[PDB]
Amino acid sequence: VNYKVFIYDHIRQIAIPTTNLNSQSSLEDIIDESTSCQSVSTDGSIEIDGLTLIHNFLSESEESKILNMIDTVKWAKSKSGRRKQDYGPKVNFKHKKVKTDTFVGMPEYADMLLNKMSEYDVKKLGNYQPFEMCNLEYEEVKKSAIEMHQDDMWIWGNRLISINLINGSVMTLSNDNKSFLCYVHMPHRSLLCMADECRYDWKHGVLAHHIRGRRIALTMREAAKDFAEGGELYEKYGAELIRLGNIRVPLSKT
Repeated sequence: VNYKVFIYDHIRQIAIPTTNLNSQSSLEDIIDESTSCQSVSTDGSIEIDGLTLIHNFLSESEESKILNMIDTVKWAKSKSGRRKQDYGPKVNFKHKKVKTDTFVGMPEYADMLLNKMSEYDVKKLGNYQPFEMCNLEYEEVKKSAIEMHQDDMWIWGNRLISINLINGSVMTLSNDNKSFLCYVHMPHRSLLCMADECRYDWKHGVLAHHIRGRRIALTMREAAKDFAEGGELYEKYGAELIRLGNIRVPLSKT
């Protein structure tokens, strides 16, 4: 609460400070601020490192094909009212232990999604090797939410990709040391990449009140430098994870 609040201007990729917004601010006010911020001046602006939001990343046709494949696959129970579908290794983060027995491969839609990411930006989202692609489902009735946190950096890489599917939401990012809080409004069919400062310096979260109806987030993760070639864990675990990630599970009826 005792922190500066900023709203993200996608057009200029800068965060503009506001006293109108607050910790408990409603989703509607944040969407309203996102439109109002473009008018506001650059004074107090911060630049987020590695935060990229792509509007209209997925066409309605592309979303529909992916959603039919996702809903055809079974949904698994998760903490925080969320539900999860995982296409990645099972890892004990505490003991640094990885099991690849349950990893049969990446989902079929990954090939289409990855190619599109490279077409927009080979530098920003290209050269991506998938390690875990997890689809997470949030329902307002279940008050689904993800608590504020920074994802593991041991096996997961710098770039974190979330695509909002059935509906959009607001990402809450907190830099506790500098006492700065930013709200990023993620619209329907939007890709958010959190990396660099957002991945480590900032923490990522989605609040329960920012969830309206049902939303599915197509989370994608990449190989950590250690698991990749030139790393200690590549031979023991990484090489298999790269091959298994290359494999594509058939999820579409033709």
